[PDB]
Amino acid sequence: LQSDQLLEATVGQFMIEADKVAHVQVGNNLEHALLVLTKTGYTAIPVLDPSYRLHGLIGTNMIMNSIFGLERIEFEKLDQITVEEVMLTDIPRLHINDPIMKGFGMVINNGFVCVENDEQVFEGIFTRRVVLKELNKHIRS
Amino acid sequence: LEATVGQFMIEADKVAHVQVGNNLEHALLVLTKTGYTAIPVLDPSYRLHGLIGTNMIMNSIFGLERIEFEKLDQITVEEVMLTDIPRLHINDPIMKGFGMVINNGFVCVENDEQVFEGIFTRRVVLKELNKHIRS
Ligand SMILES: Nc1ncnc2c1ncn2[C@@H]1O[C@@H]2COP(=O)(O)O[C@H]3[C@@H](O)[C@H](n4cnc5c(N)ncnc54)O[C@@H]3COP(=O)(O)O[C@H]2[C@H]1O
Ligand SMILES: Nc1ncnc2c1ncn2[C@@H]1O[C@@H]2COP(=O)(O)O[C@H]3[C@@H](O)[C@H](n4cnc5c(N)ncnc54)O[C@@H]3COP(=O)(O)O[C@H]2[C@H]1O
Ligand SMILES: [Ca+2]
Ligand SMILES: [Cl-]
Repeated sequence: LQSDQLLEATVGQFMIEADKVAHVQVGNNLEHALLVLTKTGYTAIPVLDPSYRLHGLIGTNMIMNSIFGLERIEFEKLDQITVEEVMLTDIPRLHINDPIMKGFGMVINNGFVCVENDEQVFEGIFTRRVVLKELNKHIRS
Repeated sequence: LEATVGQFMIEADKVAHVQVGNNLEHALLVLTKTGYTAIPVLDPSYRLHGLIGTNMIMNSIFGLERIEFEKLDQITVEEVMLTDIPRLHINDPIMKGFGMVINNGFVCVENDEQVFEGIFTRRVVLKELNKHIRS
């Protein structure tokens, strides 16, 4: 894309596709979510329902806050609590056809924003890195 | 583009941090309570030694058979922290910091004496970029 086209593009053209996005499900326990976060190295990831609709975000700091006990880390709670009981549900959302400038504005306060289609099926994520890489390339010109 | 990193950075007195010698249980508590996913590690002379984050700490105790949470207070931050990190000076042009936050959520700023001065964050960059293109 040329500079005069970039600001005319859509969020979907620059999102990380869902098949490359690490995620978990509302009904998984915190142990599984902590495993996925730790093994993928991401600090927060999408939470989907069984029909692939976005319901929230789950991150390592959220999980640790739920098991940090008075005197010890209550690791047994990882198997006893589900991610939907701990996940953040007030998250921003983008549509695949949203103008890219909307996404540029939404990553000011968010490291990534989830993207969905007309039927609320999860389509991928719109990340700061992709924005910064692209804007750098074009500013430099 | 005529601006400097020091003009837009988050000043050090606003920055959450831990110190060399603190253990990982303390660092993990600070990360969890402040909500930040990675923060600087300083020494008593306020010099920057590295960055510590929640993912690093988890990976240091996540075993094949169990998560060894009970070892957190036996490991120091310097045994786990990331040390191969970019650095900026307060007088660096903003476009230099812009390039460094492509691969880093934040980049530490220090003076010519190696004293920590603040952090240059993606949010500050994105705020300014949004202003320039929206004009
Ligand atoms: N494996 C890796 N290789 C190279 N660089 C890496 C990396 N993991 C993290 N980074 C760098 O660290 C930044 C922050 O990652 P974090 O996990 O806190 O925060 C991430 C994470 O919460 C989420 N994310 C990114 N890619 C993801 C994926 N494939 N699946 C699930 N979540 C993802 O979006 C946030 C922003 O990601 P963004 O790429 O803008 O920014 C990333 C990236 O620049
Ligand atoms: N209390 C809060 N209030 C409002 N928004 C919040 C927030 N905590 C996090 N965020 C939002 O989440 C983004 C990523 O935070 P994270 O902790 O993964 O990654 C952060 C954290 O690693 C570090 N950081 C930012 N501010 C810090 C501070 N005052 N002290 C220590 N580290 C800081 O710099 C990274 C990039 O931060 P940036 O501000 O660009 O981007 C932040 C910010 O937009
Ligand atoms: Ca909201
Ligand atoms: Cl970030």
